[PDB]
Amino acid sequence: FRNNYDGDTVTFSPTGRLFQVEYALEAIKQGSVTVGLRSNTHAVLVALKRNADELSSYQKKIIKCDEHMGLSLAGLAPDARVLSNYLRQQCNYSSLVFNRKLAVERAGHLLCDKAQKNTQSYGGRPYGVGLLIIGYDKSGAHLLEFQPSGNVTELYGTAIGARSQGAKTYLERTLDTFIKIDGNPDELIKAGVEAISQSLRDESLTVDNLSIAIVGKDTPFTIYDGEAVAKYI
Amino acid sequence: TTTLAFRFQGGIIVAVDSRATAGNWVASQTVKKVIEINPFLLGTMAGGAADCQFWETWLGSQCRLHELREKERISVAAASKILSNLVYQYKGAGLSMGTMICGYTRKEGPTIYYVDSDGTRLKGDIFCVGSGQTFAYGVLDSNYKWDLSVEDALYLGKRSILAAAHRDAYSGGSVNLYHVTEDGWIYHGNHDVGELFWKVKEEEGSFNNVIG
Amino acid sequence: MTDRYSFSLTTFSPSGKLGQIDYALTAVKQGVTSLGIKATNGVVIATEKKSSSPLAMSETLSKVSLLTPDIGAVYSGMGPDYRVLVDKSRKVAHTSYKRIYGEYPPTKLLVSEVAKIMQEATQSGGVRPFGVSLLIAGHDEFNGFSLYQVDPSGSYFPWKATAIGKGSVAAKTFLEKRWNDELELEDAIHIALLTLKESVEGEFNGDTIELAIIGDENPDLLGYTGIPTDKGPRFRKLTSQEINDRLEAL
Amino acid sequence: TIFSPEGRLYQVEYALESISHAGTAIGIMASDGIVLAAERKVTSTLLEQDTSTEKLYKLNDKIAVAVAGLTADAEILINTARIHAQNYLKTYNEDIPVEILVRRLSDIKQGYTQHGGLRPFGVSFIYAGYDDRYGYQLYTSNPSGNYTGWKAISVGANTSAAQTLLQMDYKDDMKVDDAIELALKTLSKTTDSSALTYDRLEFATIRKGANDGEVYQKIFKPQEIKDILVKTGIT
Amino acid sequence: DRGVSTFSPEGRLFQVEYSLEAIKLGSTAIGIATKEGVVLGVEKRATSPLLESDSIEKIVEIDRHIGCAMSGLTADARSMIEHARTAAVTHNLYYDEDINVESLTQSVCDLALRFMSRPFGVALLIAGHDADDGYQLFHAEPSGTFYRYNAKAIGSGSEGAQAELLNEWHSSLTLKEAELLVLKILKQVMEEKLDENNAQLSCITKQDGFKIYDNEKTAELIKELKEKEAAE
Amino acid sequence: GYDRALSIFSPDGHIFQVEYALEAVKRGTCAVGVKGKNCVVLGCERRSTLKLQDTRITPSKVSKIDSHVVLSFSGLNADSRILIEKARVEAQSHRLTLEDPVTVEYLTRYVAGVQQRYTQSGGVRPFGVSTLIAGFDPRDDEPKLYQTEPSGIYSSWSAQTIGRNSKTVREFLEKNYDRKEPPATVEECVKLTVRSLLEVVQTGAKNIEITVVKPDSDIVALSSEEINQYVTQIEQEKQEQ
Amino acid sequence: MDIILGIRVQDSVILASSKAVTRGISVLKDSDDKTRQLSPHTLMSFAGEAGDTVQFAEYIQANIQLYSIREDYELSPQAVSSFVRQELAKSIRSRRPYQVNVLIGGYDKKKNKPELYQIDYLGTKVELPYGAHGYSGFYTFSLLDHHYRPDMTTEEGLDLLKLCVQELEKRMPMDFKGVIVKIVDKDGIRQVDDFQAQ
Amino acid sequence: SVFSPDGRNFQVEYAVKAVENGTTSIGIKCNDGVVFAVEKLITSKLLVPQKNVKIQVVDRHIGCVYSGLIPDGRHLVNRGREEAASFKKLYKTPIPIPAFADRLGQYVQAHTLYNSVRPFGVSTIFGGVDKNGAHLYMLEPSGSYWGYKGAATGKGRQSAKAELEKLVDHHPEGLSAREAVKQAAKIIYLAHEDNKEKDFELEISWCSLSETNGLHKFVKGDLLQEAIDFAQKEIN
Ligand SMILES: Cc1ccc(CNC(=O)[C@H](CCc2ccccc2)NC(=O)[C@H](Cc2nc(C(C)(C)C)no2)NC(=O)c2cc(C)on2)cc1
Repeated sequence: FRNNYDGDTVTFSPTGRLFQVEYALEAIKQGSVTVGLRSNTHAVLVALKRNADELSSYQKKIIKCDEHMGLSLAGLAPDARVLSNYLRQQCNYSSLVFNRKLAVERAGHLLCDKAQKNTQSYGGRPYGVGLLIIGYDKSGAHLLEFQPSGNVTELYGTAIGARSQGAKTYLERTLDTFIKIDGNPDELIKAGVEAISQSLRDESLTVDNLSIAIVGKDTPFTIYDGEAVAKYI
Repeated sequence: TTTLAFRFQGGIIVAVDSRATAGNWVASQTVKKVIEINPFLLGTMAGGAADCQFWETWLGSQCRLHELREKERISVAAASKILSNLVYQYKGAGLSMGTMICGYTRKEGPTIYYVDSDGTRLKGDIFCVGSGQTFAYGVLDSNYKWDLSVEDALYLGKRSILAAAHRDAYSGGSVNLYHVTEDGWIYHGNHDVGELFWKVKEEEGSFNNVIG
Repeated sequence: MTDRYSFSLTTFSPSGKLGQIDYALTAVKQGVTSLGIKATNGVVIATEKKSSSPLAMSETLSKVSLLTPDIGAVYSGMGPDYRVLVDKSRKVAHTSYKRIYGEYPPTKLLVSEVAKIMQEATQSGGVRPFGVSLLIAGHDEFNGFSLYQVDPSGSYFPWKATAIGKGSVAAKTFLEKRWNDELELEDAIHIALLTLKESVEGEFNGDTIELAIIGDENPDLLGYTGIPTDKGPRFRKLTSQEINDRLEAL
Repeated sequence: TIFSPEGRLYQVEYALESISHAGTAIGIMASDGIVLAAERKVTSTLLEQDTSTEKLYKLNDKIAVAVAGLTADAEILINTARIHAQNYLKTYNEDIPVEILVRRLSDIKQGYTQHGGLRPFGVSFIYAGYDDRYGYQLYTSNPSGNYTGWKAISVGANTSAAQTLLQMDYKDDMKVDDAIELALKTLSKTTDSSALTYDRLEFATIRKGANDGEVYQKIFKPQEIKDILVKTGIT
Repeated sequence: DRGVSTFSPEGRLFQVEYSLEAIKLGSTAIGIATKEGVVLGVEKRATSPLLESDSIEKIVEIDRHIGCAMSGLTADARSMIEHARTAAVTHNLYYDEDINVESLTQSVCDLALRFMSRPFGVALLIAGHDADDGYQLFHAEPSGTFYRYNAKAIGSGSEGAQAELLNEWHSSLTLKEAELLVLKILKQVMEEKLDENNAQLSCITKQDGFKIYDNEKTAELIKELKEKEAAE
Repeated sequence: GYDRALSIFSPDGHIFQVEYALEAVKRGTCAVGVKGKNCVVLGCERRSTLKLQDTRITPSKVSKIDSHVVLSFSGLNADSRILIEKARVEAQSHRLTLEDPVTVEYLTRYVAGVQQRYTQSGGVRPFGVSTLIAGFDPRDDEPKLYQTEPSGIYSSWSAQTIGRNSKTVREFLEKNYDRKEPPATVEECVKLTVRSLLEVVQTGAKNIEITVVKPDSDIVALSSEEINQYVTQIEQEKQEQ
Repeated sequence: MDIILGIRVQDSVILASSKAVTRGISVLKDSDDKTRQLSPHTLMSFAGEAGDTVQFAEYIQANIQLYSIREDYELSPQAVSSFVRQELAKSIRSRRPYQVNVLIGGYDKKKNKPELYQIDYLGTKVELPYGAHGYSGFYTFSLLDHHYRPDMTTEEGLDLLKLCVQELEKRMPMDFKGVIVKIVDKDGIRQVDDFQAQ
Repeated sequence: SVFSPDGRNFQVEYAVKAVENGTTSIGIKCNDGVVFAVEKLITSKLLVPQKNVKIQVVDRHIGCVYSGLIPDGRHLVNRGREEAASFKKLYKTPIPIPAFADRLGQYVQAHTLYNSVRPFGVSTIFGGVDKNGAHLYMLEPSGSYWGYKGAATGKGRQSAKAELEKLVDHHPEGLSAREAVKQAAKIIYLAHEDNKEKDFELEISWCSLSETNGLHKFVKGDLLQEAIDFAQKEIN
């Protein structure tokens, strides 16, 4: 029943499940926590980075994709590189060919379709990473959740990774507050910082621990690490 | 363009002009026609400005790669043959270049190879290359002695470029002088023909074809 | 899409057997019996037309096939495998021989070529051996009349007389008894009809028997006159009427 | 084409196992020629012997092979060896040296050993040939792609038995006619039939062609084997 | 036993995890990153006294400003080094400047992803200097992941080595102190007595680039370590 | 398009196909090499399944790669022909483009490289071969001896042995070979080689073969008789109570 | 046109090749060796289009050396010349043919005969007592038709070439800067490195 | 590429299970068009309303909705779109619905032929108005499809099918587009009965000759509220 049905991605179980895809989904739960939330003027990413040792770096988890778009990762980091790179290209192609900034919604559809192929072709493997995508386009601010199954959903806020349920619970209740933080970046960031906290048995989030990225109406996508984030602890 | 390189008692002299043209338009007078490949290897450029600059800059990349792979400076023979083999791949597609690869190694001593876009590769003591080559040869060939002092060989090269700068419409600007020993190349300066001609005329008493 | 089985499906077992070739031979054994007899002025190949229901039209199924005007084939085992081999063999007689030399191939060489196609399915990726044995009978100016058997492995060998399929053991014995190196063609036809009476359960007439010869040149089967330097095909399917006439005086 | 924990090649070992059930072939090399003898697998009266060839194949004019294994697998290898010989001749205007042709066939065999996931050929060869570098030569190749050179050798069924006997009766200064005798005598004692008859043998010689200075390939006809069986005392 | 890029129920890649095991069996490599330079040391580990020790190349130059130590199935490192060198020289060709250490590492890790039938059996410590970010140390796993470290150790002795690196490292280590520490920590974890033949040191400075220390300069520091640790 | 991965990792971090390739090496006949002050000597052994062999035409175990470099192997003979061909093709290719013959280190690196590639490509098995590669760099006098194995690792050796019972002979060499004093004569360097092989082979008759390499492409094989002169000198004289 | 001459005497083969390399209006070199040793008893001389000339010679050289090392055996002159011919005959129909003409001079040790093969860029092969490529043939063929004898010694063959060169210095339009001479006999290949002022 | 001993394809069969496991979706044919509707599970309060569009257009005249693995559905529509483009390019006219059905048919069916591909884990309901009428189709993971008066797939398929059966029987004269929109809202509400652990959003689209000129359009604003209201009415 769970026997010869997790051999490859090209096999259905008798229940109708795709175990390889389910297992790839499991790499996310094991990944470090990240949060996303938006109002009507800005969208924000907050990613708690993880270190290997006390001597190591806190591996960067936020990747810029264009001037109006970017993402945070939880799972296999190499897989975030493959996909965000593909997203950089699709953004780029949109700019060159059409003089058009690519719509966040289209970015979602494109990522979905790329992940899908790997859930169906033999000798390939599903992507082992979840992604939070923020952007500002012609219809305003946006947050998207990418699941390696190929499922993408647009949200006001969310969180993925280790103990993500804590932050997602907090956000489900803080909803009507943060959605109204328009034209005030610093409070929306703060609301992101306080959201990520409900997911730490770990500890105090510190200077090299924290990563913030923001995009908005007259603000292009920018990542803040260390010195710049000190004012948010 | 006029470029030359000769071997002698005290190593190798390499001298080149610095003029670029398009048809009869003098495009530049300050172009660098010698490429420093490593402290022991030089390349000279004549023909198409891009062809030469591109492929010789590339030649430097391939020579550095040999250092890392074999933990050893590339031989002049093998550096020239990389250029020569590349250029041969392209034969017929209309690349235009005539170059000299010059340098010292412990195995070879001082060496000069002439390489052109026809695929020709020659080892030799004396080469002049470019539209001005014949003017250079004439001065150089009739004053060349193996026993020249470093000082005199430096001057001979310089003077031979002057010769060709003067008579060749497609040569001029300045002279760039190099000397190559066991210790590697040493740059012996830039020399504006504007100034050099008059100085040489007065001091040598030559160029009596010239008014004033 | 794409072929994703790029390895051999016929491999060696620790005993040195090649399983799939053995099993293909087992398939041949189930096959309806077929035979060939080589005479001094001809060759005969014959089989039973095992009908499936009397509603099927027996004449519309080719069990004995013309390969070249001088070469015929018959089989035992899987009919659909035979049919595609006949097509590829006809084509290769052209691409590999007639388009090069301007004349049809000698029997041993066409046989060599079928042998090649069958061997290939013994070793190529993602395929199973053909489930047939063929009997090829023919003539050429330099070797005269010949008869060969080709097996699933691509092995071939020449026979004076033989049979393959269901009742092969019984029939090989029967022919061994009756074969001499001085048989006329009509003698060999007669012996073929006798040997084939054993195999068969039900009716035994010209509409249940497929029989063809490789004999003399048939000028009236050429389709044109005027080039006296060919008299035509040596291959000749016997009609239902011709089989019965030999069965009355049997 | 994978390794066992022991360091042997499964499909190869099993292929050699396959060959051990095949009609025996012997090659014996004299001072002035090579003998090729081979035994046909449990045959019939109705099997045509006249126009039959299954174990002895001409490769060019200077080189023949004896086959032990899958007849059809050998047909493939013979054809591409024939082609290689013609490629060599076309390129150089000289007949191919025996060793070179042997090396090429062996290298083909080795391929199937190492890449592609296809099964090896179930075939062993004895090569008899002549070239002007090394004179008469006898080589052997098997599905591992391995080749070695021999004074006398056998392949297929009963090689242990046959190998013992050849060592017992072979001596360097042999003549061709003695080698013919030795070949037939060795097959007489290693057969599985009651006795050895003419319709169960293939026979070939590579001689110096009486008086000429030129190399001759002879593949013995039925009646010729029958005769050479009489002289030796096997009738 | 089913596939090469297969996921475990715990969401890890089987083959990537097993390659990590191979690295654990490798000779020890240690790197320390300071403000005066970056040091790389290795354990030669000759499988026999007849092996000529100085033919063991487990520290290799990539570009004048970038060096690298390996550990694991060192044969697999050949094409990574080659690719690393091509990337650094190509960058200089296209841009007339030194490649950034992080970019060089990212490129090697890109190569690592391309499984090629299997992952690499080797991990790399990549060290160098660039104008932007100064002296840097990188650990590059065959997963395609890489990590920046102030100090790191890889190979069989790495668990104990890392612990010792945890105590001994601070943001004010001089290069000569850092050399001594690499030597010390190697002496502890090596299954043999540390001398100039079974251990190799190297560093990169902004000014002098990447230099492998020859056996003579190493032997001196070994002698200087034996003494620094006698008095204390 | 068959690219099914054969060389994969196991849970303990071993590539079993590479491992079993080593097993095939240790199955193969023994080969040894030892370097002198001005020379390097390569020595082999022969098996005894049959001895009605023709030795003129049977592939010798020491192969010339270029005129100054030789390769001997333990393991699968068919595999080694493929590594030798490629090494020969490379040697000519290096002369053609670099206008110099290969260094021994370079040719070694190339061969080790080819072995490595076969440990990580789909639908290929590693080489069941480990090699000793010996000679002199062009215009150089310092002798060179290198070893490669199915994994692609390579290294240089004062002396080394490979194949069946190499454990035994490496024992002998480790006590006898002095780093201080390499066998300064060609002669006494052939001495240490035949001694080391005697532990494994039996009588040094039609089984032990030897090859000597001196600088400037000076490479001589030996004859049975010239070998017998070494077999004799040690047995009788090193028999003393 | 560069000068490529070959004369086959009784015990050896002699090749003479012009030393000049001229591009345009300049003689760039007066000491060029237009020859590659193919094996210890086989020598090839070449003339034709600028780059093609050496690239071809050295590709032929690489292939012959490879064969030698693989077989520990030297190919015959007849064999080498067939290899070369087929290579040229392939080249003539490719996207960009090699424009090179060759003389192959070898001593066959099996036969103990010396041999001279003339092959042009089209792949036209012929064995001759003497040969030449380019314009130079228009003077030497007739000269040698008169002065050549099949049983000449190597010293006699060198006097025959001296005539050939002197004739080419009297009547050819261009200064080919003298010839390098090389002999292929039973003892291999050597250079008469003193032909110019002698 | 594996038949089980009963003649079925066990991989297709497991694909069906995955569909049965999905959100419920429907299509209703009317007298001059087709209406489509789907149940959108509200996983969380954080989902942006009206913003995770499940229904997809093909060309300008064809609606597609599906149940099962949503990525599998999107892949299918992408292919449908190329198959539409390719048809228009060659033949000028927009692709007739029966023709578009076979294009998806053969493609889906192809993914049941080879051992290196898995079948699709969706059933798709699609249709629109072409030159001679409205057409409704449903296509199962095997590539089996037929025309329908009414169609349902997903977790609540049985309850939805029963409702559809009632309409067919009680409207032999034909239903109106305006009406079918309300009825579809009712049916999705009824069908939500078999999936009620989550809150849901309703999404409807239609292609009517007289209400949209035979183009596919979404049902928004006024008409969407009237449909929700009508469905809320017949549940209280
Ligand atoms: C670094 C360096 C600079 C300059 C030289 C000397 N060559 C030169 O100066 C050659 C001489 C003409 C020539 C000869 C043979 C082949 C092609 C072209 N000139 C050159 O390559 C010119 C340079 C140039 N062109 C221009 C303008 C923008 C066309 C006005 N300004 O400078 N480009 C070209 O002739 C050229 C034309 C086209 C098309 O692409 N390149 C050597 C080496």
